Amino acid sequence: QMEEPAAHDTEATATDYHTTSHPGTHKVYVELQELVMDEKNQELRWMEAARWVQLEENLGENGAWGRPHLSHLTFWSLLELRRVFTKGTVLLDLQETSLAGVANQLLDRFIFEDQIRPQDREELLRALLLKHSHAGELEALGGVKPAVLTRSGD
Amino acid sequence: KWWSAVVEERDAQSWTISVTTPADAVIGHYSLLLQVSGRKQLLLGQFTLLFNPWNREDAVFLKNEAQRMEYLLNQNGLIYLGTADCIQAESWDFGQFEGDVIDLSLRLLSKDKQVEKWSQPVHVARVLGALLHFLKEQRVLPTPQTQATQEGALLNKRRGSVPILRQWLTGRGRPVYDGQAWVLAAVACTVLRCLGIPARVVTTFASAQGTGGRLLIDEYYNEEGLQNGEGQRGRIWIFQTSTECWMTRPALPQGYDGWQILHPSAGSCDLVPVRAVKEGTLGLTPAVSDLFAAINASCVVWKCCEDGTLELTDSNTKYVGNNISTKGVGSDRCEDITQNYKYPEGSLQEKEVLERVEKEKMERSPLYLLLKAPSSLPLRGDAQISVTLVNHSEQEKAVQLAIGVQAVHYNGVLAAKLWRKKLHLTLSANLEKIITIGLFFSNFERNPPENTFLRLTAMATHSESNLSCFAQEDIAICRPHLAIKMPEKAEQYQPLTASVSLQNSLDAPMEDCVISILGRGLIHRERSYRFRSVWPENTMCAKFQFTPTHVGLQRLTVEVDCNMFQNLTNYKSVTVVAPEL
Repeated sequence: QMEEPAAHDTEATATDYHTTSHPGTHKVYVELQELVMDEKNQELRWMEAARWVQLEENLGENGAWGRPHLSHLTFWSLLELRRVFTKGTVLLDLQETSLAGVANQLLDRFIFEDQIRPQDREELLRALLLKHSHAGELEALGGVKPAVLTRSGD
Repeated sequence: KWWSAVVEERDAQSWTISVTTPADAVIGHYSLLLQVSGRKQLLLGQFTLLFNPWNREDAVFLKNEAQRMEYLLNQNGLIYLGTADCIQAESWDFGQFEGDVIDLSLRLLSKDKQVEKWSQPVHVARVLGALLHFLKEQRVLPTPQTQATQEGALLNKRRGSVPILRQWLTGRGRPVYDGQAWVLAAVACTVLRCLGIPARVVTTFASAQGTGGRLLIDEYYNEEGLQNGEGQRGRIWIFQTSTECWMTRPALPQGYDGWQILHPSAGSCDLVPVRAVKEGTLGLTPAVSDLFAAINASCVVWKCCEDGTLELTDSNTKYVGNNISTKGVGSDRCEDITQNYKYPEGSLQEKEVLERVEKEKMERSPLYLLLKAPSSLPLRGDAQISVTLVNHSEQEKAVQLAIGVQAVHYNGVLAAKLWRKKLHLTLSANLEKIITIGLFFSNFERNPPENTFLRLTAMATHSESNLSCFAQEDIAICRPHLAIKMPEKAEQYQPLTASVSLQNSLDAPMEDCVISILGRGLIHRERSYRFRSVWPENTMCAKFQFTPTHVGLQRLTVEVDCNMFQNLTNYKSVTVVAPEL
């Protein structure tokens, strides 16, 4: 009967993909987004929640940014971040310019390394393709609440 | 016709300028500066200038459009290997549109010091050929003498032409060994396509390399039919690769614009028109004679003995430089262009050319046999061969037959001795006799190397006389067929499934079966998987699922490695279209 192969990790041909370009220096602008649910019409959507232009700034419930401050974090953040970064997945120097291709490549790479089950690909791909809102529409959206995905899609 | 700039659209705050460039300018990195009447100059940005076949006023201008698509914008090519009887295509990834290839090529070109001549393709082609030949001579290591089957899978596998160029320029990667020294043509074609000059790699089969300009090749064989000693100055190679570039020659007399063969000399390189090779104008370039010698030359065989005297023998004529082929345009089928290099056999023009060349150069068997052999040998298998003898004399005669089979490299270098057999026959009243014998893979003295071809020699010695008859052939070893099944058309951002099938035709079970898949525009760098042991009876079948992202005509390559064989590759193409709106 039709049986599936088993994955493997190897470093025999890694050196063949080492570029020689000088990356250069650039400043960074970090933006954080999360899945939220808005009470007007019940659909999940990606919403921004913070920014890191010069010092960390947060966004309130009314829709206005708070006060800048230094970036303070917690102990458990470092622990779980290190634990998940130890067995993380990297895709360096990927040649893509669209969100759909990036999502497909990440899902396929996760499938390769047994990060997720084959039947979890569709739901994650559907979840990553929701609309990415902005700060202006918040008053037009009537408020948001955090949400969690489900296999059934509800 | 010169540098100019006209404002096309005017706004309150912005201007739209349309800059024009002359059709004959120096290529390289440029910078644009603006000068105000009072204030100092200010830099606006940087850009790079390249040749284009799309301009009617350019030296390199291609009339056809499909030819432009095949020879300049294509990145997936084919390289043809094997003997003249069986041709095996190998998928090559030129990768001329990588991030750093153009920068490396320009940095390498910047070591010419003849800047003013960078406006003509001849000078660039010459300097690039010479420098690439020098780099190949410096950076190619000889094959290891030790026997190591465990690491043999990593010495002969190729991932394209960009890693080779990077390792040659920087020396921080996997080196290339003597087993694959024909990749220089592929690297040159990659660089030429990167710079914007159309190029293609052709392969000549049964080419007499080595000697420069002579029309004679001297070869010596042992009493048993093997080759005493090692090496020679000019020998017969299995195949030889070369680069061809489409461009136009202004400095030459009228009638030589078109395709030019790049021929480096063991340094300074050069390029010669194909028509010069075909017609025979030996007084136009020093490298015309050497390439002409490589397409139509004659070989002589001398029979060594225990005494040591070289003895001429009656040998069946072997054909040199035939069935030269390259990749077809717009498809995946091979096209033979041997008619562009030599005239058809048995014509008046070819005999006139031969007698003219001979005139120019002069200024400066009672029995016979023939051999029937198969065109290919199954791996770990067997094949039958036949030798027939016919004598013409009133009286009976006894003859001694010696036959040898030995491996040889792709450049005529001997590899190992495998089989020998000697016997006696007696013919009477002029009756022909046929001897058909089988040859097995289990009868070899040792295990043949990875990339070798078998050479079979048969020699019959007459008893009372001294002259002897000789014949020889070359056979390549074939590997099991690797089938790929997948739909031809797919939609963007949608999963696609491909099936890979293999059958074990060997006599021993498979172990450590590992397959790798890759492809540009379909998958990332590469993905590898392991299999279970496969018996000599059963087959191996697998399926994979991925997602195309870029549109157009793509292809994917799969490769199989195991303990019995290594680097068994195959490819399959696909056409992917934009999603439905």
